[PDB]
Amino acid sequence: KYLSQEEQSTAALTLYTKKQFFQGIHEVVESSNEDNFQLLDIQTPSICDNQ
Amino acid sequence: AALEHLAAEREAEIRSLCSGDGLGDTEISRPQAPDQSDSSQTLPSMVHL
Amino acid sequence: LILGLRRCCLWTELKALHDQSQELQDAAGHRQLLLRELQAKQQRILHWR
Repeated sequence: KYLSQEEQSTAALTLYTKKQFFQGIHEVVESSNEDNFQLLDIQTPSICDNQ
Repeated sequence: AALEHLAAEREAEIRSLCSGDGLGDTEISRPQAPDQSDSSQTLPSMVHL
Repeated sequence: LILGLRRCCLWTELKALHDQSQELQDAAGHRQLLLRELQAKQQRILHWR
């Protein structure tokens, strides 16, 4: 009666990720790569769909 | 019984943040902090600066 | 008359050159005072990672 409910509670904690984190991580965390954080050398091509 | 109640409390605590889609579904972008309005200055973009 | 005319040109022109050079150096100093926040925020992002 309890543990599966906790699993359902676990089923809550996953769903907030794919709703927002695997949106948000795919916004800033995925774009926090070291290839675009350098400064005064911006002639290097950034990782984007429109070069 | 109380552990079931607190597991439901934790599940509903996650569900409350999952229920953040109650805002207007018009051009859904910029996931912002809860009540992030005053610090959200209109910084000009790549072109506008 | 010619020598004094040239002297009065040169002294005030040198003063104006100092004024403009120091004004643009103050602009560059404000630029670097904005740049220190940039690098500090970069190390903050690295420590966040």
